[PDB]
Amino acid sequence: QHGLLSTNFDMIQALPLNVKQRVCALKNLQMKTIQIESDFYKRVHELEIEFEGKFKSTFDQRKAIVAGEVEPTKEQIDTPILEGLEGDQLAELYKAAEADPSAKGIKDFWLTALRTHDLVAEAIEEHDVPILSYLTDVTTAASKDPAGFKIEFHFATNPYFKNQVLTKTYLLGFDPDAEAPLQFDGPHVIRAVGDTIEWEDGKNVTKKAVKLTKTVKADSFFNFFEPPKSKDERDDEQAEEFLELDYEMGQAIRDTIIPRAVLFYTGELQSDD
Amino acid sequence: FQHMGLLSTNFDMIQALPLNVKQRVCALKNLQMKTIQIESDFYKRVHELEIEFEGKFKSTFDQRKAIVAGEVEPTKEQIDTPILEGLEGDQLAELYKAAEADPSAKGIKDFWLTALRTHDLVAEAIEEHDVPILSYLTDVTTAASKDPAGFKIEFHFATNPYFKNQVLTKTYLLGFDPDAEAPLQFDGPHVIRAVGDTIEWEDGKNVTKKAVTVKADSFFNFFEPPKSKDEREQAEEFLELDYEMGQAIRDTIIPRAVLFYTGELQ
Amino acid sequence: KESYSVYIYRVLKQVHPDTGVSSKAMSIMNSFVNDVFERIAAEASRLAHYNKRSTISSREIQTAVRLILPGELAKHAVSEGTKAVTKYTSVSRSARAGLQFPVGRIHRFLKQRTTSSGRVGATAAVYSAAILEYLTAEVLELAGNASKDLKVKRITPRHLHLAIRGDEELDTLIKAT
Repeated sequence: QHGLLSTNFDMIQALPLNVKQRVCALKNLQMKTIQIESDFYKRVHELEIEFEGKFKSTFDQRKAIVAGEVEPTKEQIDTPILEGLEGDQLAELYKAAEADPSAKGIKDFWLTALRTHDLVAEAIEEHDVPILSYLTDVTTAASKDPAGFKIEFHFATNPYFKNQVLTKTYLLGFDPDAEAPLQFDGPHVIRAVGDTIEWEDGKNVTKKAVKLTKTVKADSFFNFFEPPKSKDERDDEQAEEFLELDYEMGQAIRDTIIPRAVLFYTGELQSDD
Repeated sequence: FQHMGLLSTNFDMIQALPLNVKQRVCALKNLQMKTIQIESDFYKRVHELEIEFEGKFKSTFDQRKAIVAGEVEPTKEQIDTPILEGLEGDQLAELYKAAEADPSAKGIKDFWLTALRTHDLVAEAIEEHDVPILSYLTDVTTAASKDPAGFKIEFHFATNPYFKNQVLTKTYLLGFDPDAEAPLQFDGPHVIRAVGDTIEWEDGKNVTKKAVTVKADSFFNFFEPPKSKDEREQAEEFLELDYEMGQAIRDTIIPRAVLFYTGELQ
Repeated sequence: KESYSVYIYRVLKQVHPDTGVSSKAMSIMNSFVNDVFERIAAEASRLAHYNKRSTISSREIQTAVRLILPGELAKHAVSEGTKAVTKYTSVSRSARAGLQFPVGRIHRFLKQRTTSSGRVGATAAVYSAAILEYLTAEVLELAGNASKDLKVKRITPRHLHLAIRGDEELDTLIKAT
């Protein structure tokens, strides 16, 4: 959405006044259409909430397989590890490394899934990798009041921090923004709220000192849990583009990675762009 | 989705996994098929919601049609809405004073033509000899059905020297289930079939035809869509391109047509 | 390490449509592409320090190439990179440049592996993609010709070793990295 830089400005400006007013009426009607879209999006939010219970079983079973708490059934073992393999190929793959009982579960599942998504891969630094190795599950749930959703990262006991769950929460507006009504294209983020990470000594990879000596932000995935402030409490459009980037990463994790985690583990979902 | 497993981003990691761990991964592939089936049911539910909201959207669209066809005059509220956003009182006042009212001008000439040509993809399908025909377009509407599953787009034409039809209709039959031969690639409804409409061209007017008679480039080839498998790989890529153009018009252009008219959407 | 396997396969299928490649050879090719790209980008960043605003364009890459690609390889890589930047400044960014290798993915791998506040231009990603695609292409043809010389339709690491040794500049490059 966009001032005078509208693609067809010259045509609009050259329009008779009585036609310009019909076009104004269409702008009014477009605001009404947008309000209906708003209500539609609220219905979809409730559908996602309703379907959390339907997804829950497959997600818990994935958690159990990954944590080694349950073993595969023969039906699952007969599911090909990768699709699109010649028959000798699948058999050689299954014969390229012998079983190892010392190996519980699927080491580094969520770390590999997260780093295989291109957008999330851009936020993971080398010093984040061993911390994310302790990630045992990633979960999401949505709410209606207050409206939005949360992502929760469940960490096994680890030398980096004491938290068992790190939580990111997004508060969304589903109503047309009043600051720009015609710019509506779905729920927009009002607020991002993170979690205080209780770092062990010497482990806070998100913070560095420079020399007066000042503490500054270091690059780390874990800045996901110190999200930018909004005008509510806030450059001015830097923490605003930062907030969009943080919300876009939220959406990737909620919409794409959590429902399709194993396809990112294998790398069977790719992007050329 | 990568159908050649040897091209998987993390293939070598997979290949090196102990067999018992590979089998845990196989269990995850199985569970992912179950997840995808539930996702399918979610998309079916979203489709029913789209249908349910048609009565509320249709009213705003009918009023827009009436405005464009000159059948009703703007109300006082509608006139007090700015023609463009991000315009001041002074720029806005100059804009309204840049051309005087003209009673010979009924409605909004070339509304749908301009909105369609401002979308980059649909503009790539409009040829120069298509422009005067699309000038006769008075409405574009879409509606969805549940059985058989899919949607249609209807192009409503005023009386015109190019063809006799008042409405040209495009229909898409969509599959809402994962292919069981390849379940893991499901990411929503996929197109089974596109069905067009026979255009009753007046003599000498069929811009989809040229003498060199063979097929010409024309937006109106939208209404003789590629056949799908049973009625014959490049025709599947052409069919996908046709469905994406359908989606552009249905999902994007029709709900926000005036914003394409103005050029405020880029 | 990123993975270029799909792009490597597409390049293979251009220069040897009938010919395949094994997992071991594909792994090696991925190492080759990443190990060259990291050298090229290591020079681009240090060159961009001598640029007041940390800007990176096709020049920093055209110079990193000369610093690294031996003799005739550099001449051909630079020629390909300029022809591609021409095609780009005039569908996707890679098709715009006439390439199979990923322009946008490499644009991003260029911000992360080089400057931060400055500006890395799209022509730099176009140039880098053409360099990598050209080098990949030469190696794949040489090994594919070789695998056809042995009446086999599948490049293996052995054919790779043969194509690399029977060309002095490729040999040098591999050893150097």
